[PDB]
Amino acid sequence: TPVVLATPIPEEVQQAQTEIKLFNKWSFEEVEVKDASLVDYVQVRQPIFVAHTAGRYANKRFRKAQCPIIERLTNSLMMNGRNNGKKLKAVRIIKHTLDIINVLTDQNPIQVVVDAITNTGPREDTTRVGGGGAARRQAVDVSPLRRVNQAIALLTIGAREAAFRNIKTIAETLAEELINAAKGSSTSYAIKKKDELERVAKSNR
Amino acid sequence: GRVRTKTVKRASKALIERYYPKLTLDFQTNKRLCDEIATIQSKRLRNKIAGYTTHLMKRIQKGPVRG
Amino acid sequence: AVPSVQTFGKKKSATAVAHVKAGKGLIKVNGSPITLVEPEILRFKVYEPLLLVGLDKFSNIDIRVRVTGGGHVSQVYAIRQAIAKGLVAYHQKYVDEQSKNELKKAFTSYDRTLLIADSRRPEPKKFGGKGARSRFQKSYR
Amino acid sequence: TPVTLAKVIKVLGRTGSRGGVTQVRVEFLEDTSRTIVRNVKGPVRENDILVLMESEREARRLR
Amino acid sequence: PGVSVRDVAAQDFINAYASFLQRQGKLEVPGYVDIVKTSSGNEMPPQDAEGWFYKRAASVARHIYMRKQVGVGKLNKLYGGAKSRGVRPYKHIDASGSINRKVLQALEKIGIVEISPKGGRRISENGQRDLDRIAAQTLEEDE
Amino acid sequence: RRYGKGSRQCRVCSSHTGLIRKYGLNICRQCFREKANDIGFNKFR
Amino acid sequence: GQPVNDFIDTATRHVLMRQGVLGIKVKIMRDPAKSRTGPKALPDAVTIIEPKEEEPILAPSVKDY
Amino acid sequence: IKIRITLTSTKVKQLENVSSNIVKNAEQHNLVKKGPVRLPTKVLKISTRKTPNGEGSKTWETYEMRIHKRYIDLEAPVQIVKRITQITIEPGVDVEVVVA
RNA sequence: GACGGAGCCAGCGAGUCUAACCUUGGCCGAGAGGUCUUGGUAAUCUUGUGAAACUCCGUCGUGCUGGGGAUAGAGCAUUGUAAUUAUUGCUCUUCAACGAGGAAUUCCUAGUAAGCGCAAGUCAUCAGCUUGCGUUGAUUACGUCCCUGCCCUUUGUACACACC
RNA sequence: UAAUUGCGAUAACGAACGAGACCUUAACCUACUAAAUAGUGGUGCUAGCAUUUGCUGGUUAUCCACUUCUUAGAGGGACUA
RNA sequence: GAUGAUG
Repeated sequence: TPVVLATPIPEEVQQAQTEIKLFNKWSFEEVEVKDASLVDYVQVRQPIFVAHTAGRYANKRFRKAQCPIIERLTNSLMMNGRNNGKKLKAVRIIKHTLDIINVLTDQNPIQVVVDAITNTGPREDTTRVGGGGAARRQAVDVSPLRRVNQAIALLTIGAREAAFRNIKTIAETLAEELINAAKGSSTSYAIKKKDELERVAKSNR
Repeated sequence: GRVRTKTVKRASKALIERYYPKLTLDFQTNKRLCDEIATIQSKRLRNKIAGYTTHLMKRIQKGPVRG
Repeated sequence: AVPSVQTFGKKKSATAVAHVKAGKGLIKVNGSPITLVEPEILRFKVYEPLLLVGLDKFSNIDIRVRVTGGGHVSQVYAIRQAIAKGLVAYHQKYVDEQSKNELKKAFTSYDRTLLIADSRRPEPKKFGGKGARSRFQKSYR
Repeated sequence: TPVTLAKVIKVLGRTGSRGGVTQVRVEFLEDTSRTIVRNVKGPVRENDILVLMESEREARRLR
Repeated sequence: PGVSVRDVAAQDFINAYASFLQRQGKLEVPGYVDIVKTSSGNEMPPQDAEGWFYKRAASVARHIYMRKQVGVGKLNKLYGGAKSRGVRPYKHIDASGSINRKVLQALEKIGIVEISPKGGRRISENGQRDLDRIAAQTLEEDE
Repeated sequence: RRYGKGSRQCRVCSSHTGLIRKYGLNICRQCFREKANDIGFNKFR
Repeated sequence: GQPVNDFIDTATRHVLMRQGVLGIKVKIMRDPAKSRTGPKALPDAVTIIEPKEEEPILAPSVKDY
Repeated sequence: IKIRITLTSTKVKQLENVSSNIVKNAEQHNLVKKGPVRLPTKVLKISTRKTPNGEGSKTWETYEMRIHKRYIDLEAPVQIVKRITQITIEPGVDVEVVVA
């Protein structure tokens, strides 16, 4: 039975006393994505509450792998300058977007994020190689960590460009971007760009 | 970098050739001896001098060291 | 005298002085219930110490905090750390050791900031720029 | 087309004119005891699992 | 148990009290409410031309409660804002003295506030009764 | 005379330009640097 | 370093000649061993007390009182 | 007779010799006092360009002077205050005394 | 995101002799500002410097539009002997360029970049400047000698004003 | 190695300036010496809401005690142990 | 083992 205190503490919050859920709603106990090359670089094994941690992840090379992927998605929305900082908006925008996803699909909203990321990381990329000034591209592979880093970039960049001069609010454009990407649908801006990079990478082998 | 300078290498060297019996393999004790054995002008330098001496006692334990 | 204890926590310029004494579970921040903390979104940060251990541990104690300095975000980090430290200092003085160790294990395993302050502090600005490491634009023609 | 997976078992030092590439030795998860030398674009360590689009290529080097 | 004003969110309390004063109709409205704008920093007059004044009175009544004494100056600071200034950047600009003065004069007449030594106003005995009765009403309406 | 640049002058070289008035020193910037050690203004950080 | 403000005294003067002015700058480094107030030597000097010779024992003995 | 003894200087070591002399002098007479209340140090600043003519890379310099005010409260007869005001003259320290 | 009401939090500093300085509080005015008092030669007063971004609730609804406020007209005030070639501040009217920017090019590796303002210098008056201060706080390397340059050795030289 | 920083090699041996040391400033101390011109608690007087010994407040001419938060003086601490 | 005159 819920504890009674001099200062009342609602029962809905007291339910979390036996398990931690993000934003008090979404759970972490069933989220796993099959791409075996990224299980060590998507952090969904430590539940958190508010997607606002203030962690010190910049001091060492690979520490950013242990940051929960929900906050690393949150962190990428504070861009295009005017919105640098202003992290609270990011915590709220992720809240609306997740609620929307579970309305539109009836699947765990976090699972959508992990699926979309694992379907967007480009496997093959290219670099400039030459000598004296003449430059031609070369085919190379792409590391696990970088597939996540570039995956999130494409997702938030696509959502942000849509929200510009468009009636749909930011929370939605990211919601439809995430739904499509996990669906492996060419309508998504993220998947369009994954295929374009891979196609150029194959022509330059 | 963690490369000591000659004012530390030589000061520790002088201590071992004159006070081997009293030094130990422990920083804290060696910290207090250097106060009773040598006149040093700072807490920072005194820590460094004693730290190297501990390091040299460890070397001498495994076998003699040139110099 | 009534059993009591004092602790505090910090982040940037925020400081929260938490006073604890045996009681009936009162928990209050700046004279208002914990429930009314603002900004709203970060409220579960203030709740975090209570959940990670269990509300049972708080039924026999009264906690009153008062926070000053800093900004709207750093304060919430001061508050949660004052609550975490206060509870472990109360078990330090009036309850056995085995309980103190277990409680510190729950907090440490989750978020070190609940017990140990953040070491980061700002760097001074330097002349020739707008900030610590930024510099004014340079021109050659 | 299919994809094949291998596992990094050593890092052989940076490559590329500007240093943006890394040379790696991989170890196929299936039919192990086959190892190829190839290049990577971002940060890479030991034990990382890579997704090679094609298998039979081996990478040039500065030496 | 009992109740104090500090036990209810600021937004909930201010909305509840502004409605109450509007209904009773015993608070003086200075008459030029429909013309002026609450601070020089603003560029348009308040939207709720009906009940913006009773809303300001609801806030200031609580603000005295929390603190010991205040004044026209403290309230110019409290409700001040960021001027635009167009091409040139922003700067803090104090609020309108006339409004924040005639709200303080009005409050005493209805009996919520009294002057105090050291200068500035002070919550009176009557004011505490008025603000706490309503407080219990807002909490009771949590349904 | 009651105000302005010309109402003031460095107490050492009567220069109108650069005068520093904080703490009522009333010495020009070039003269402050020379005399700082004697006035008691040292350079630390 | 700090020793400059501890152990150095300086002076700069002008001299008038028919060719034109010329300057003289003097610097004197006081010996730190003679310092009446302040540090007695440079920050980086270390000296050690010479141990006293000790001879071993013959056989344990006790002294009564 | 109640007194306040405010001390000030720009060099702590001297300020400490005079102040510590005050407490030891009074405590051998077993007077009642409030120990030396050390007020926050106040630091002055003057930031100016190094160049005297206005050419070269823009470089600035900062200076500082420090003040170390103290004050001590005493309760003693008149015959002893007369000499308390006359003891402890030390260059670099300014002393002021307020009665009642 | 603009606008209108509420929420409501810093630190570094400064302040009256051959003298008027920082200014609370009451009253008057829409505003600017006026007026009678008061505290401070300062961990005491101004000063919790109740600062801005921020959060909450509403008005607006992809429209050169309630984005932007340049350019002009009309009145009301402050500082100064004296402002017209409007010092600045307030009020209503006017409501242009600008729809994310060609070749080029600058700064930056964490409480850092970037966003937001406050004190000081200048000052009778006027920050779009500078020196500091805090507040909110990411992405991306943990490498290389391709470009631009630095340090050490070897080697060639008809250079010495020294590869201009 | 950040370093003409060291290990060493060795027709050179032993020295001097530079770097480091040094000084300022920022981060810790429930340890020392204190402090209404800083704070906290208790008691007097006291408003408001409940009332079982409660919650939030006011009172600078009411007093007492104390030093976690605040100021410093003097120290401790990191040396890659 | 692209191009790279001049004062």
